[PDB]
Amino acid sequence: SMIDDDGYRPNVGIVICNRQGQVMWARRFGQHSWQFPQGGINPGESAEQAMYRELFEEVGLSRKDVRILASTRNWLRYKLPKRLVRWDTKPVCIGQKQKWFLLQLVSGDAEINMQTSSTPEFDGWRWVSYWYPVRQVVSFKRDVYRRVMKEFASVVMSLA
Amino acid sequence: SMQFSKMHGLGNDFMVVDAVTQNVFFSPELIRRLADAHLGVGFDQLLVVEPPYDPELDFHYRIFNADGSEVAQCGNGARCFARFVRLKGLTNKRDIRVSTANGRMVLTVTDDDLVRVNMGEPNFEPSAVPFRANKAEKTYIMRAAEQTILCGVVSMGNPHCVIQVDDVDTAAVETLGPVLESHERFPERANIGFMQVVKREHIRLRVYERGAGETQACGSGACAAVAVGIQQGLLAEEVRVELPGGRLDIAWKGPGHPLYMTGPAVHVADGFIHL
Ligand SMILES: Nc1nc2c(ncn2[C@@H]2O[C@H](COP(=O)(O)OP(=O)(O)OP(=O)(O)O)[C@@H](O)[C@H]2O)c(=O)[nH]1
Ligand SMILES: [Cl-]
Ligand SMILES: [F-]
Ligand SMILES: [Mg+2]
Ligand SMILES: [Mg+2]
Ligand SMILES: [Mg+2]
Ligand SMILES: [Mg+2]
Repeated sequence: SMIDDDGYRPNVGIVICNRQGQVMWARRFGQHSWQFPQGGINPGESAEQAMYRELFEEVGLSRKDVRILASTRNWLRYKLPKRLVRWDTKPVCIGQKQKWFLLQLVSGDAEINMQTSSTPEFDGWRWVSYWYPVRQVVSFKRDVYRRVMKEFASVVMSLA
Repeated sequence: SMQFSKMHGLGNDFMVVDAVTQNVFFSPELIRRLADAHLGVGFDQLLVVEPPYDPELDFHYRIFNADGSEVAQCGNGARCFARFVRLKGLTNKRDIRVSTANGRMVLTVTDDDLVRVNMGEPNFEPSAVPFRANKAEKTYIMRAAEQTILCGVVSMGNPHCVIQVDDVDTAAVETLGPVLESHERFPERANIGFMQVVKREHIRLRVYERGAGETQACGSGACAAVAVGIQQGLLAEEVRVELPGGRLDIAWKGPGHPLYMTGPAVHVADGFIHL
């Protein structure tokens, strides 16, 4: 597995903004909860490669649909609430360790398609104001999200 | 170290806190501790900027008093909020949409770093002020004690009765204020304003508020005195208003239009405090 010896699985997170400073907010399949797209890094691929792969399979966006504006320099970690840790699965994953990417959607909204995958983790999306995700994300991701949106704010604010 | 700023608007001193990029919970115990000028920071009111509840708005902010209670006065602290989120890089917008305890507003930061608020359309129908009168007029007569006076009456959410003085330092504010504030023709009382017209575009004004008396800054009174002076034909479409607390600038195109109030917000200091 990719789980390091602390129990953190390497992970990539995606913040997609438009030219009006909104960010893409995605609903998880068959659930009430919304979040930014995120996915595990696979063996042999780097963070950026895992990002482009997860971007296409879950959001349907190509390399030419977006532009990389920024990325977080080091790992951001959150621990799963112990209610959700699957202890019988070894090596046990007690949390996720994430590198975050800020993308600008270069193409039109019509190039988003959340069904390019047989196994969609998301069944819907909408644009939301920049800081809305900090309140609405599930509690155990909130510290990561606040740090991410704080780091990315200057880039998004300095566009139109 | 939780960071904060001190700001000033409407003759009021605000402690302003970015709770968007900072993780802080403002329990009433923490608020009273922060209001203590020796243990905490000391403030008239505390303004807390939060992420929005609605995906279409940019922020939510709350105001707490020194007792630790949330305060819901419409428009309160709007000018310092709008400038603060821009000063701190939380947004670059000039039209900022925000929710408060009294609903939502659109705040506009003009290029002179003043903040403009849409206060809605004034209502002169005496039924909705409320005012004991048979129908609306540009001026009313009222016998107050041993003295007959002239006045205009308008509601901006709250009742207002405005009368023209010829200087506000020479104004009978403490002897005349209470008599008309609790006048029988005002079933819910009214804020009484003493308006000295200096020019069609310039006014000085003191206000005897409904329950409080003279506050150094009352925004609704400045809106009311200009709304009546315009409807009475005495004032231009854009008036400067000078109160003991500072200067506001009102703008209103007459009935059918909303009235706009523009005011300053002063950033006086930044600070740290460990909680
Ligand atoms: N209410 C709520 N539950 C969530 C949320 N995200 C995840 N969960 C639950 O927590 C479990 C694991 O959480 P995550 O860390 O997000 O795992 P994951 O998103 O499936 O992992 P990747 O998408 O591959 O990064 C999931 O099976 C969900 O049941 C959320 O945003 N809100
Ligand atoms: Cl591609
Ligand atoms: F994933
Ligand atoms: Mg995923
Ligand atoms: Mg995954
Ligand atoms: Mg996935
Ligand atoms: Mg994956």
